[PDB]
Amino acid sequence: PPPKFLPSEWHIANKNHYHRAEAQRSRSERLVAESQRLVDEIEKTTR
Amino acid sequence: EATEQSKKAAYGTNQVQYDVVAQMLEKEQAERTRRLAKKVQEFRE
Amino acid sequence: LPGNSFNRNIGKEKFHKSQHWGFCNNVRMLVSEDKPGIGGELLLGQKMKPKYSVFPKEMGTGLPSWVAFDKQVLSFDAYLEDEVPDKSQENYRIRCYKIYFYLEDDTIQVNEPALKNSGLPKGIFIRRHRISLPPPDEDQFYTVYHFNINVDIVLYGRTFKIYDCDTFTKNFLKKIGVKLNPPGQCPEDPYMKTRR
Amino acid sequence: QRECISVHVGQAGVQIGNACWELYCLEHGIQPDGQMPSDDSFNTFFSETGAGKHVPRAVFVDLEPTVIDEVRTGTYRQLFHPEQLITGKEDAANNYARGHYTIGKELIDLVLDRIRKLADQCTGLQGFLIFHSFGGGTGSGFTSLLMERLSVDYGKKSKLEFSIYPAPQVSTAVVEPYNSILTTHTTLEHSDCAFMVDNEAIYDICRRNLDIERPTYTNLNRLISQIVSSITASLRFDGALNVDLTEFQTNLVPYPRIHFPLATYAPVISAEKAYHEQLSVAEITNACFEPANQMVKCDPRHGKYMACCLLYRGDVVPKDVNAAIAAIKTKRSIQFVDWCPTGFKVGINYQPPTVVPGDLAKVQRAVCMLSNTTAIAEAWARLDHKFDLMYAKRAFVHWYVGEGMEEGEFSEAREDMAALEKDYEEVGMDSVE
Amino acid sequence: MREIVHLQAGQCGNQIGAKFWEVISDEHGIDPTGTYHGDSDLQLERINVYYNEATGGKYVPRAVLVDLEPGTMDSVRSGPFGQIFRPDNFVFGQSGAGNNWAKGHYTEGAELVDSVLDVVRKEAESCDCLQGFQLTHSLGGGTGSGMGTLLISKIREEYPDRIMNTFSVVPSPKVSDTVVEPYNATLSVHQLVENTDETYCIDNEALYDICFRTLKLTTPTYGDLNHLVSATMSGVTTCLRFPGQLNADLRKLAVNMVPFPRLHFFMPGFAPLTSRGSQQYRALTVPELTQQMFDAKNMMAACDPRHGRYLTVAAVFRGRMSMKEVDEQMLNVQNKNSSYFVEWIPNNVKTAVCDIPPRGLKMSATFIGNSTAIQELFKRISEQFTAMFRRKAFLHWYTGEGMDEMEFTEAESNMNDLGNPVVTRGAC
Amino acid sequence: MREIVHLQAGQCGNQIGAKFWEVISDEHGIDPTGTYHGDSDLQLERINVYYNEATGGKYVPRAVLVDLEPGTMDSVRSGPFGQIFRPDNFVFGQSGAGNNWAKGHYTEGAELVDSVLDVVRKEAESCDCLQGFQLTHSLGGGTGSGMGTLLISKIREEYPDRIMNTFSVVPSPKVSDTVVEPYNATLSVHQLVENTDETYCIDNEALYDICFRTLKLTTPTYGDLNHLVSATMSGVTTCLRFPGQLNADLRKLAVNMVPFPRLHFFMPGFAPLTSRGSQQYRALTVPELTQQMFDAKNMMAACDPRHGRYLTVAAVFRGRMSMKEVDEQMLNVQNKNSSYFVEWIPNNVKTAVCDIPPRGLKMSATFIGNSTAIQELFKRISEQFTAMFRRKAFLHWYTGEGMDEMEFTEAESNMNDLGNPVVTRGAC
Amino acid sequence: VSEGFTVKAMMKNSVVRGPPTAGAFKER
Amino acid sequence: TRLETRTHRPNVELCRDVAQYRLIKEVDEIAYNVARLKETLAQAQAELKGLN
Ligand SMILES: Nc1nc2c(ncn2[C@@H]2O[C@H](COP(=O)(O)OP(=O)(O)OP(=O)(O)O)[C@@H](O)[C@H]2O)c(=O)[nH]1
Ligand SMILES: Nc1nc2c(ncn2[C@@H]2O[C@H](COP(=O)(O)OP(=O)(O)O)[C@@H](O)[C@H]2O)c(=O)[nH]1
Ligand SMILES: Nc1nc2c(ncn2[C@@H]2O[C@H](COP(=O)(O)OP(=O)(O)O)[C@@H](O)[C@H]2O)c(=O)[nH]1
Repeated sequence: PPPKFLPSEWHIANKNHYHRAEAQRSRSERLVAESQRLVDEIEKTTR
Repeated sequence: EATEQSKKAAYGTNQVQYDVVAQMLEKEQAERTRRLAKKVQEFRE
Repeated sequence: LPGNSFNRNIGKEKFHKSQHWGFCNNVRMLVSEDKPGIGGELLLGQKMKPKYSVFPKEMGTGLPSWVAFDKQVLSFDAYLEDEVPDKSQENYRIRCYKIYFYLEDDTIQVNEPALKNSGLPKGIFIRRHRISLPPPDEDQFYTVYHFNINVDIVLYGRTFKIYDCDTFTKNFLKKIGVKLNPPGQCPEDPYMKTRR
Repeated sequence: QRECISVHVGQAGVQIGNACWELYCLEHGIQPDGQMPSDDSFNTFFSETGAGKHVPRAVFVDLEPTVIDEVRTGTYRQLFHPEQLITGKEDAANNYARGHYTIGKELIDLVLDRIRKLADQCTGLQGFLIFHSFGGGTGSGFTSLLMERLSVDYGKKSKLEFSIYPAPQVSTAVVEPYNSILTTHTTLEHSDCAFMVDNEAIYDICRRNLDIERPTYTNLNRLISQIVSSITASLRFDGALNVDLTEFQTNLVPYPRIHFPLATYAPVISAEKAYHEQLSVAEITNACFEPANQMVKCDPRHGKYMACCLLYRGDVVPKDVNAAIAAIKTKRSIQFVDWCPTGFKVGINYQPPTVVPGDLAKVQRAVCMLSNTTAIAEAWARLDHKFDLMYAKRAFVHWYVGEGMEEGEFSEAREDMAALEKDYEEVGMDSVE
Repeated sequence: MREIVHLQAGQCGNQIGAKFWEVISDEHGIDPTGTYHGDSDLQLERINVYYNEATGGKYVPRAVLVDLEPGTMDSVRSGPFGQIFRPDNFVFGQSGAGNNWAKGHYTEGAELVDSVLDVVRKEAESCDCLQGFQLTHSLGGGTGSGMGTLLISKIREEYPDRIMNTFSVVPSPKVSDTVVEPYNATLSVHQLVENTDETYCIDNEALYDICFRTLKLTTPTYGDLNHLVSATMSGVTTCLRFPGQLNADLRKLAVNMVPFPRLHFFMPGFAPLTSRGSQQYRALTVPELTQQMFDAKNMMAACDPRHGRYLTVAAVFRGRMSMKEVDEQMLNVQNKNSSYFVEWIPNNVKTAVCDIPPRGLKMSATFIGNSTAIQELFKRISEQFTAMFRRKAFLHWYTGEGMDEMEFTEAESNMNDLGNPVVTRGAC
Repeated sequence: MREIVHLQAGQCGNQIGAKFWEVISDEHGIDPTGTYHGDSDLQLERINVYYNEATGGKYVPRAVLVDLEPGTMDSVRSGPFGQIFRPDNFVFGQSGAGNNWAKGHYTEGAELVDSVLDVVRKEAESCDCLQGFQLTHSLGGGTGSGMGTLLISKIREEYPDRIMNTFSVVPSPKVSDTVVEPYNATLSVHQLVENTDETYCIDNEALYDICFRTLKLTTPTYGDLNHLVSATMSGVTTCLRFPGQLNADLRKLAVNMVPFPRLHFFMPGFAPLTSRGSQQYRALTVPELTQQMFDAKNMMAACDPRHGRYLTVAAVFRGRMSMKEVDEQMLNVQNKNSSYFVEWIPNNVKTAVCDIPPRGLKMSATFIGNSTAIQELFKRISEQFTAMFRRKAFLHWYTGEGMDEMEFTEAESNMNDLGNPVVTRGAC
Repeated sequence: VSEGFTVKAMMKNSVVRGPPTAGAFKER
Repeated sequence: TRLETRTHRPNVELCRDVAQYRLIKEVDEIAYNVARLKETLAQAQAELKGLN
């Protein structure tokens, strides 16, 4: 069978999943803002 | 002779411009160092 | 303008030096060409960073690709066409191919599977090597991201049309996070239809 | 092309070394395990394997498990190659002899084999940075056997040694006097530039500057580590006037025998205090000459300097130095031997000193000086007297004469050491001609 | 078509020549990548003195980098103008000099000098009319003292009729950066006397005193110091790269400033230098330019010209200037300071003007001086050398590497002999 | 029309020819599929010298692939430009040479050679006016030695007046991969004497030296070594593949380079060779190309040309270039190094020029050299052969597969027989 | 003195070394 | 299309006016901006893979 884990590793794994999802979403909103900036800047400079 | 006067004028104005640029940039480096020191101080607290 | 005293100081805290000048095999060269300057800054010139694959935190224990990403390949199936008087059988073939992506060193391979009454050159179609991209951009290589269900992969002037991979490739690509396309069926070869 | 094999021989060597690597590993980003998280500067102290494991270029060596059996089950249990740490079974029991003529001839071969391996895996060795401990068996005996062999096998190749010289009033072992005179009698012709440090002085500095009124040994090694990070820096980081290992000799060791430079760091202030100090290039240069920041108990004002090597690191403009060194040269409490018209070997690496989460404060500028002051003679004198106070009533000699050494050496040793004593006095004498 | 091969030895030579190539690429219009983005065709007309042409129109410097330790090679590459240099011209070894003239002249320097000479010959026969070699090195220390003198000796034996220039950073009178630099300076000057045609003795403290008393900086860099060196380096070889009236190249300076073959040790000077406050208190003209030229604070060597009569002075001006002011000012200096110019050489001052001023400046001028006052530098080197060589300190590592007592004896005798013409010409 | 049939023997010849066909397909515009996607019509102007026509307007190489083991055929087919050959031409046998010249000449090679000559006959009859055959093989080892000599003998018997260009990989002194390399080379040079019209000796140690000292790589492979072979293999035959002033095909090179019928062993050379980092910093011209050809490091054989006088020299240039400069450089080489060229052949240098350069370059210059210095190679194989043959080790396979001791003795005596005239032409 | 086909050969008055003698007309 | 139409000017009238270099820099600027869009799109695609 898969190894019998410990109660310490359970909370650590849950917290690490929480942190990874949150960090991916943070970088995601960062690229959303940068995409808006790029589209607006290039539209104005083209005009 | 007027063009010559004008030429010297150009040269001198340009030299004074260089000097003022240098002085202002230095004032900047002066502030930069104070900040670096105060930032170092931040790591000591 | 550069005179005898016109300069600035820097506020950096990183001053690493890279050994851009060394020896290997008892001759004097540049050793490498892709090492940064002082502080890790890239020199004017060189601008490259991904190169090889950039695999996510799956098996991210620090072990390299040739240990953690051991004998696990990604399989695919494809087909092609051409016409030159020394064949398999007939016009308009759907010659089936098995494409493998070997993960330990980012290479690919194309192989010839078995057909019943078929006098093909049988075996290896493309030897294991790191095949470049179709050339708008002939300096990057094939990472794992340029592989999917029901796509066109250009290898050496041949557009392999990949339709169904296999179970391990579906699981691995689903883990890597690419949305796999719905599967398609290879059109039937007319001589295989007449033989079957 | 700039690589340096570091041999740590003895509890001290390992404990001092186990504090130099914490630093070398942060000064280069190499994580505890050995996988640089997420460029080639590490090639002076760390080798790169295929897996990407930045493996250290060292050979931690001791003749008793304990000491090294803690670097093999600590936070660095996966950085050191299991074969780099070469331990034994029975310690040399504070007997220079046992660790040179008895239990030493058992490990010397394997230690030398790993140094051969380490060497090949290098394109240009700058030298071997050793870390002994004049006092115990290994630190005395093994270090001697190494020096000798590490001098034949690998010739010229610098062998800069770092030694924990005995103290002027403390001292742990009773047989210390003997071991020390013996290791100098056998490593005065097979070294190159033996740097020196005494625990009493680093202890004092830790009370007069860091405020630690109860300093231990780890508050000490950390400083010896920042001293080495200075010596070996122009080979890893960038700077104006660089200084490679081969230069710390042809500039600090005047006459052959006088290869015993002292050592002293500069900004050893402690957070709170630095708030009230400017820590300028002169406020650190002058400090290096102060007869208290000296890391060896010896007032250098009661002697005469022979060659100073000021190696600055951080924000240090070419001038500040020139101006400061000139100011020291005008002072009457800093006299120099006549045969040293020029007495300064300056070096200016730019990397600001690193800060291990521990004690010494984060500094924007720092200097480490190496002085071959003649005031080290009072040390050799005291040491010789204690060796004499005991070698009279042939004390603790059965122990050494039993393991193998011939009593003759005990005498021969003090004999030659007296010549070194005379050497110091003479180099100071001037010439009315 | 006169061309110059550049050579740089040691850390000091490497950084000085790196700043020199930056400054001369700014002057000629070459970007860090090597392409030509200039402003006038006068930059491209004589670009074939320091830059070999290549395919694609990129210009590669005609420089050979020599250093026993490949650390400053990495520093030069990681600097701004590191991609401009030829990758084959970096000649380096797997050893260290250790500030030892023995280890830079009688050791691994000898197994590396063959590769250096091969690179030098490859850059010297890819030519049509060679003029000279120029070498940047430090007089005190390793490598540049040892490999510099050995490379000068080998090149002088192979090419006996070409100008040899050496910009040598001499040791200081006050603060030493190398404990054995009296030994290094004596052993290097003994070679430099009967090898080279021009020697520029440059002192770090003198460049620094120019940097603060004249420029009023507050935190200089050795980059700034090598910029002050490189200004004179470019100003000497400017009439062969740019037009003007009374052009003068290296040999036309040499014939005028070398009266006797051993007395070719010069004091460089470059002085349109205005400070951050006194630039706008300035009335920049030829007379005050000559004043800052002949003031004994803009010397780049720590040797006071008032202590000894000038043997020869030359000045290469740059800029559109009337020559009546130039001629009258040099005559006025020679007349109003009579006790500083010897009378058996009437008009011992060479004047040469170019028409293209240094970028940013309207009228500039370099200054080169052969004087009786070069004797103090050699005397300080001699007295520190005899104070060390007296007790035979710091010498066992020269004899162990394989030198002899008689080489030190001959070098000291040669330099004390050289002290005799440079006192007899001051005493007529 | 002139055309050449390309034969590959053994694994070494197969990989060399695979790299050669990659190079030729890239030069002539053929994709890995086979379809012409080119840029200029000069690629299709003379494509029927190596490529048979088809229906569909895409072309098939005239290459016969001979091997005694059925794995290297699969490797070549699995290569990038591998599915371009005639599948009929894939001749192979279910056996193993085992690096046995006896097993490559007197057994299973002798039963595969009938089918080999059948496909050779078909390819030669599907032709207009045959120029000849070029065989790629390794001189030492099995298959390509035994098969090589057997095919050359049978083809020379069948076609007596057609050229034979054999590129043979000679075993190296420093390194080796087959014990019986002296045996195989000694047994093979005898048939290479009276059969082949141009034999080009390529040494792996010389390829090592060129790839590390000149090209300055870090990890070079057999692909790169065979590419260095293939560049010369294409530059020899480019004159009848592309137009040009002063062209010279294989016979117009053979008459000018073979003064006596056995002295046809050459040292090939390719010399626009530059390290990757220094490729942009080059100033590629005719004198620089001449320097790099005649320099004694770009030789692809382990024979230093300074050890013997040149009998004949061939220089086949590519690229738009001035013929005056070519005559300049050849005259200058002959005049400056006059003792290294024979005096009873006035102007012993033959020159050809082609217009189209290789893609990615501006001017090319391939080099062919028949010199006295091949005596070192031939004697070296002779002492290695006598060292292994005096005690008669590794000989029972040859004697059991059907040889006799006098055959080995005749082979060594005939390599001495070939060594003698090379000596007597170098010493008048 | 120049050895062979090196850069030292093609420079003004550059004397070149001759090739070594060979075994023809020589006793064995 | 503007540059292709201005190519067909007569003998003397075919000139290097101020708008010609402005049009060349326009073409280069549009290429640069388009390439920055493709870089941002590739980053967004790889990030969508990570979010999946
Ligand atoms: N920083 C630091 N220094 C230490 C440490 N441990 C020991 N030292 C030094 O080591 C000296 C005593 O150790 P050694 O003389 O080397 O003992 P030994 O050579 O192992 O001899 P044995 O007693 O036979 O094992 C002390 O005087 C200290 O100066 C430590 O943990 N940290
Ligand atoms: N002007 C200038 N002088 C320098 C520079 N770097 C070093 N120096 C001088 O060079 C001397 C030491 O150089 P040295 O040790 O002899 O270099 P080496 O030739 O490699 O041994 C010091 O006294 C410095 O003053 C620089 O960048 N510019
Ligand atoms: N240039 C080149 N030489 C090769 C290659 N592969 C092998 N060789 C050489 O061929 C030699 C032996 O080949 P050989 O035994 O004759 O192969 P065989 O003909 O199949 O028996 C080795 O010493 C190799 O150095 C290659 O790909 N290119």
